[PDB]
Amino acid sequence: MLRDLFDRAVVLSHYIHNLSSEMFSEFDKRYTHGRGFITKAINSCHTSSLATPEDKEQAQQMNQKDFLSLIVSILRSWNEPLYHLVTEVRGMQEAPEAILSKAVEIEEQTKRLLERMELIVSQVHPETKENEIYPVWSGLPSLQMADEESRLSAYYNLLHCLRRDSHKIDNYLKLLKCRIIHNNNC
Amino acid sequence: MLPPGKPEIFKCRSPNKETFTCWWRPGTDGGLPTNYSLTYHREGETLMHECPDYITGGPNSCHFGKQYTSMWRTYIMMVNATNQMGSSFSDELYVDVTYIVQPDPPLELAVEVKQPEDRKPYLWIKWSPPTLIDLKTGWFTLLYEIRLKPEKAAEWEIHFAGQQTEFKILSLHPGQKYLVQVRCKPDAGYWSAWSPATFIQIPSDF
Ligand SMILES: [Cl-]
Ligand code: NA
Ligand code: NA
Ligand code: NA
Repeated sequence: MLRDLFDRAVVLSHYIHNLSSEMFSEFDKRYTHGRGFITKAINSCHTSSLATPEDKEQAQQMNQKDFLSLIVSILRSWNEPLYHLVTEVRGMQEAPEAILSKAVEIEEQTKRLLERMELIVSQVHPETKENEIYPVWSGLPSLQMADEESRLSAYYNLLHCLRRDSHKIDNYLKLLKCRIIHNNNC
Repeated sequence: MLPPGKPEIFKCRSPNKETFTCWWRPGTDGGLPTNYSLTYHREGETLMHECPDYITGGPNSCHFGKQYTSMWRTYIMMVNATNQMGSSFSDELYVDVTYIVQPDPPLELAVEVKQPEDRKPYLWIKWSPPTLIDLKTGWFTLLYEIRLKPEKAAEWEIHFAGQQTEFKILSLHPGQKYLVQVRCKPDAGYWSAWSPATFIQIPSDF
């Protein structure tokens, strides 16, 4: 039953984006406010190499099956950095409690969203290609660096990229909900 | 005799995630400028562009139409002020269209009293999304808030309406006139301004 899955997918996605957003802010206000970290954030996202729609018209031009697989690849691709984000932060001596609680919730909710999406794929395209080809993140040594300025900016990009991708996923789900269930008459 | 002061890009906004506009202001304490030039590039590009439209957003503004606007891609932008004596550049401004979204106010706010049979009467509020937002494709998502108050009350009553375009308010004082406004935000972004007020007299026999 599509309508219940989508509703729940979009509740999760919007919640995840909201948390990524507040996490990035809180990290910024209390670690990077004073510096040019934003200028170092440019082009730094492990998913940028995927072919993603950048506007409503590209979104519309995109085959539905491919669009869904795209959301799946993006989410699969974030399992790994979210895991190390939580691990690294939790392992700190005096770890920022508001930042850590978001990261943990995002980590858990991302998994659940991926299940709802998997359920959606196998309902809407039941004879699908069963092939992972998501982009690899391999930024763990930079989170682990001892040069504190370099560390803070690896983190900054990670949170900056998480805020973007969580937004994007959320928006793409809304497009697909409207197209699949409502023929674009939401 | 003086070249221009250092100008500032102080505001960008997108009404609907399809276009956006930026505004700058002349620096104070420098010469009068006779020209401005806004240039930018986007993340992952090198290629430098000019503002594509200096007219549409009015004075000291750059407007990016649909063919120049995209989400999830930083714009790195700068404005220069020039006169015959010299020139001055703004700080670079980093902008993601994704985070400057603020819709215009909802439209056609209409209000009515409804007194049905042997069931509580209600105020029934109706409105429409701003024009030029695409809700139908799921590109855009809007949430709405209503406020209302009689003249001279110290506080507004606020009612969250989520994604609905109509709403029901039960407990109102019979005989009181209320001012009603509506506003809206994107699922992510900033609230619009409040719509203009409509006024409603709640009758005596309520
Ligand atoms: Cl706001
Ligand atoms: Na605009
Ligand atoms: Na202008
Ligand atoms: Na565009």
